[PDB]
Amino acid sequence: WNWQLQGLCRGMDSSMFFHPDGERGRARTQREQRAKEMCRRCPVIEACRSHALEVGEPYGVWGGLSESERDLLLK
Amino acid sequence: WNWQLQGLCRGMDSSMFFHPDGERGRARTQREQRAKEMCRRCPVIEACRSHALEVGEPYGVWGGLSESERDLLLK
Amino acid sequence: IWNWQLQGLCRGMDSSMFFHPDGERGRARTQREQRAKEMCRRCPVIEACRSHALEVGEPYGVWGGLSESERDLLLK
Amino acid sequence: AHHHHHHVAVDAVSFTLLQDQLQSVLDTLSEREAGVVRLRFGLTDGQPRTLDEIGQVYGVTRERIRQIESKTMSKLRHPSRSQVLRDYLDGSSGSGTPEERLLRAIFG
Amino acid sequence: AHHHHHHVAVDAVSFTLLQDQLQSVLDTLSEREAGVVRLRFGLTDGQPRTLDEIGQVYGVTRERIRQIESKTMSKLRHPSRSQVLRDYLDGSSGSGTPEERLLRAIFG
Amino acid sequence: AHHHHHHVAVDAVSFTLLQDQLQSVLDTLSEREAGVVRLRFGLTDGQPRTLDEIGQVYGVTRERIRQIESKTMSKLRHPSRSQVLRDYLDGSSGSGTPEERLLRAIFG
Ligand code: SF4
Ligand code: SF4
Ligand code: SF4
Ligand code: NI
Ligand code: NI
Ligand code: NI
Ligand code: NI
Ligand code: NI
Ligand code: NI
Ligand code: NI
Repeated sequence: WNWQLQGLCRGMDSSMFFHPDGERGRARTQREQRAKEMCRRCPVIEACRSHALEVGEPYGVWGGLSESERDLLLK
Repeated sequence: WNWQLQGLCRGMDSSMFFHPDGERGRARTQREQRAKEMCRRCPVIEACRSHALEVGEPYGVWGGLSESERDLLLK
Repeated sequence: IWNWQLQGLCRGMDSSMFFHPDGERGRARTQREQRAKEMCRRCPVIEACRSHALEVGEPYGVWGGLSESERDLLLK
Repeated sequence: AHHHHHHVAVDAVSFTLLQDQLQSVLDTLSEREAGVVRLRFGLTDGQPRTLDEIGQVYGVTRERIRQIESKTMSKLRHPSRSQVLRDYLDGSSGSGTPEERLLRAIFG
Repeated sequence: AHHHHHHVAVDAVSFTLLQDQLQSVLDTLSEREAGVVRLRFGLTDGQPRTLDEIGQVYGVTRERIRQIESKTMSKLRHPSRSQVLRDYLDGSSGSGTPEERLLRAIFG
Repeated sequence: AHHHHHHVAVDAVSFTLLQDQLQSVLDTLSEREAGVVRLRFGLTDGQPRTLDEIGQVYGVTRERIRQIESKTMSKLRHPSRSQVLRDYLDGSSGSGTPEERLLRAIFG
């Protein structure tokens, strides 16, 4: 996934982009917001978003979108 | 040997097509007849025959022919 | 390695023919170099071997009928 | 000592996959994620396990194991950690071997 | 534990040949046929043996060993049993490895 | 038993490099030359050593080790030893394997 070589998150901790089991409510929103702040500075946000929508990636923030936001777009 | 992917004998035992050492007389003829009955139901008999004649396969029934029948054709 | 070296006359020779033992000087060094050069000057690929050694500045050994010190002088 | 590898083709594409780099991929996951992957694909004993079998090991439902496997695959593909995966898939290069160092020195 | 393999070229054609699958090819032969093949090609101790050496092992003539080898090669190529041989020659595919299952799951 | 090998690419060029044939290349060098090569490239313990570390092993200066390494690389490239090295770089052929003998016999 060629675009991935330019991802801004490449050298960051992946826990930034995936929620621990059981994380809900304010803690989940806070983590999601921090991830999206990075995506919205990333040169491949549109390619990342496209990938995640095309294959329906079931977990994680991708392309500045949460999984629930992607689900709404796909349904 | 890509014709071989269609051979009718693929899923049968090879002892059908090769005589045990020392087998002579009626047992030999009987085995050969059972092999040929399968070749003559096989969709690649002509390709199998062609292979065996081209390289002079020294043992076995191939292409509905015994070794001795192939030897006569190659003489 | 895949071109001129296939014809080298020294292939399989003890490399000691073409390389001096550490610290060898004087007559023993000269005699060894002379024996190596005698082979190079019967070799079908002496010019290619010489060219390689000069192009990359091979630091040790007789190559192409030239000693290391002869090559150094040429490259200076 | 480091040589164990497998040649695998997927479609027209060939990969050389080193066991040591597979271990590095698994080391990036949690204990439970890596354990689910090892059991599901038969990485240790060669026998891929059913969701029921894995659920029994971890004291969770079949559906929970499905969720763990699904999330783990998303993690492996995510750009934040997929570099370890790209390195695994590029095992044919021999990047990092003693042999590569030796060939660099001989060939200049 | 299953990785032992050899890269071999014959003409313009390359093969990756797994020891485990070679073992399966030999398992399809009789004990004497497999033993003659192992000795003739040096599969066990690396030393290919002469017909006289093999005759001495089995207590038969050189001509008998020639006949056994000849018949065995016909059997290996015969369509009735050659499936095992095709799978051996296709070892580069990595069909049936844990790694292939993992890559199927990652790549979808 | 003989299978240990590494796949390495240099530029667009691929090599399959057998440990047994690397040993043959090293066997052509003196004890100190082969020892400096093993240490420098990490052929044994995987840890490539500095010139100072190697100098300590051999009781000589860093400059002396640089000279030994330089001379050894010249020797390895010299046409007088080029056959042993060509055979090493041609490991993908599987020349000399039992498998090559078996395939020759099956394919005629
Ligand atoms: S858009 Fe977000 S998740 Fe995708 S590569 Fe960029 S930073 Fe990473
Ligand atoms: S012709 Fe006979 S031996 Fe040949 S593939 Fe068909 S059944 Fe088998
Ligand atoms: S010129 Fe000398 S060193 Fe070079 S290949 Fe010929 S004999 Fe060997
Ligand atoms: Ni190893
Ligand atoms: Ni190694
Ligand atoms: Ni390999
Ligand atoms: Ni193994
Ligand atoms: Ni393995
Ligand atoms: Ni081995
Ligand atoms: Ni082997």
